[PDB]
Amino acid sequence: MNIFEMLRIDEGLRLKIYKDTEGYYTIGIGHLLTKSPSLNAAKSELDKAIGRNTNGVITKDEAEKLFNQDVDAAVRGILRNAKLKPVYDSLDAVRRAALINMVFMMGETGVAGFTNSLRMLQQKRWDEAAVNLAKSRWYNQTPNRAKRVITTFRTGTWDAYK
Ligand SMILES: [Cl-]
Repeated sequence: MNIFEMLRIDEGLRLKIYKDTEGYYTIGIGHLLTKSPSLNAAKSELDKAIGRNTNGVITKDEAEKLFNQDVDAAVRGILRNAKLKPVYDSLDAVRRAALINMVFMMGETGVAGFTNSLRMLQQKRWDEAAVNLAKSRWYNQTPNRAKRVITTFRTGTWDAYK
């Protein structure tokens, strides 16, 4: 298992524009297009992202291209953030993936707000971190996914995903 597989599992693949859990326009493997309620606006963002007139539909290759970009940007985002980098640096390979997952989903800013959790992860206080991460809107709104990521942080294994 690896980060790509993990997120493919968590986000699924949709080749037509759809609304995510928050009701926002998205496509492919969890690629958010816009927070705007306008479908046209979404269609617009899509064409710009893909480079062609899509009419709201893309191919598997186009979706994976977006995915590659999105994973790369998240890693790079972590590495550039003062609050995140040190945490990431301190962790093992599996747990790093967990951190990437969260950032992909919520943005670096969002993740940087889990100060307490971050500190706990940095101290390798697994169980405490897991409990703290659960006290969040994130967990309450998307419990299944949140549980998998949390288990990953708690155990340092891919069990949640097998
Ligand atoms: Cl979920």
